[PDB]
Amino acid sequence: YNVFPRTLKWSKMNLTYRIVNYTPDMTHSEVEKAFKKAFKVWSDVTPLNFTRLHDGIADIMISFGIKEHGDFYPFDGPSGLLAHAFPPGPNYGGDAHFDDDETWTSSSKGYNLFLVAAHEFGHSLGLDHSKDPGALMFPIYTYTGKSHFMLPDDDVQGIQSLYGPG
Amino acid sequence: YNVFPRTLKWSKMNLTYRIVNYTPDMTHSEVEKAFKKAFKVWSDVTPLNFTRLHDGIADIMISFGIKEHGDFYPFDGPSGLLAHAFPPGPNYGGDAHFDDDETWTSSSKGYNLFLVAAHEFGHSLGLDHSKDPGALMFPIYTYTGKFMLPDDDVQGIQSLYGPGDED
Ligand SMILES: O=C(NCc1ccncc1)c1ccc(Oc2ccc(C#C[C@]3(O)CN4CCC3CC4)cc2)cc1
Ligand SMILES: O=C(NCc1ccncc1)c1ccc(Oc2ccc(C#C[C@]3(O)CN4CCC3CC4)cc2)cc1
Ligand SMILES: [Ca+2]
Ligand SMILES: [Ca+2]
Ligand SMILES: [Ca+2]
Ligand SMILES: [Ca+2]
Ligand code: NA
Ligand code: NA
Ligand code: NA
Ligand SMILES: [Zn+2]
Ligand SMILES: [Zn+2]
Ligand SMILES: [Zn+2]
Ligand SMILES: [Zn+2]
Repeated sequence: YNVFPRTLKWSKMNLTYRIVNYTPDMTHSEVEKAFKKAFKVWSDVTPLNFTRLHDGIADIMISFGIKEHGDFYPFDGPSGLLAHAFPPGPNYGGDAHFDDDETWTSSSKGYNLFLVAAHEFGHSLGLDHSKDPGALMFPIYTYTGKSHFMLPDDDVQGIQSLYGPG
Repeated sequence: YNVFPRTLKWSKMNLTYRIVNYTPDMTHSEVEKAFKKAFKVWSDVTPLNFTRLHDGIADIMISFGIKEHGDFYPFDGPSGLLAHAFPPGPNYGGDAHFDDDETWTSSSKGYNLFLVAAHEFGHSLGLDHSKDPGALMFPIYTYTGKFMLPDDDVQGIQSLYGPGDED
């Protein structure tokens, strides 16, 4: 017999990403900084390293789209679903899509891209939703307004259960 | 926290299904009986339970269609691909599609819906094709009209969901 094998975790520590396209709502620089800081969330507590590619295939392909955008998990216009990401593996595995019918921001007027991205990359790296209301992996958006981010312990313990500390 | 499981499987044992539309070839009652029996192939050897929903959103949406029918697995007319079903997951995951350019039957003629649906629902539950020519998950159609799930499929499905009541 055969089952559909999943990859619990990436079998390599060095991962690439590519920003395929960009939201209208933020400058290229603000989007780049939001994603780089979202990766640093997980690279700071694990041996994972993340490198940006500008062209060609990367492990984590990042894009903005609306409605039906090429994977038959369509977005739903403003609100509701904000973004989704696929667990580790080849092709669509690791990839992260953000609903460009939301308003993305570097601050608070809209959904903070960094926070949402750091959440989605937890999925890309093999975390499902937490039931802990204080977790980054909790499936509800909250914005504290604090200038500094600290990864909650629940997410630290979940990511390290896969990859260990750095 | 929660990690994703090692195999694509359902994280709940109570699943729902919806017959979204029906083939011209058979009565609604014949179709319902075929799918109900096809689900019993798998519930009989696991702790899984299946409940029919008449509308709205079920875990396993079942539909009949031809050619391009809204995914990356378009059908291809008579024979060839007979049906397909997505592995467990949200949205289209679990769903089962049957090519209505085939002739579906409740007998030995054309393709027996019960048999093909029992195969497809293996996929809906997380089994891929088997290499064993004796298996239900073998990707070549064979009619039988006696039903015992072959051992390869039993071991496959129980590796994911356990045996349920060993009865
Ligand atoms: O799409 C989403 N939800 C709706 C949905 C509807 C249907 N299916 C799936 C999801 C969704 C929601 C939220 C998403 O990302 C996020 C999830 C959690 C947070 C958070 C948080 C904090 O509480 C705020 N501080 C203190 C502790 C943590 C971290 C910093 C931020 C974004 C990402 C996606
Ligand atoms: O579409 C199909 N194959 C062609 C194809 C597949 C994938 N990509 C392209 C084409 C296809 C073929 C068969 C399908 O369902 C079936 C697969 C196997 C069987 C069987 C069988 C038996 O030997 C007969 N008895 C005794 C032992 C077992 C179980 C009961 C029945 C239906 C379902 C789909
Ligand atoms: Ca990928
Ligand atoms: Ca949305
Ligand atoms: Ca066909
Ligand atoms: Ca489904
Ligand atoms: Na937008
Ligand atoms: Na399949
Ligand atoms: Na038909
Ligand atoms: Zn998508
Ligand atoms: Zn999420
Ligand atoms: Zn289909
Ligand atoms: Zn098959």
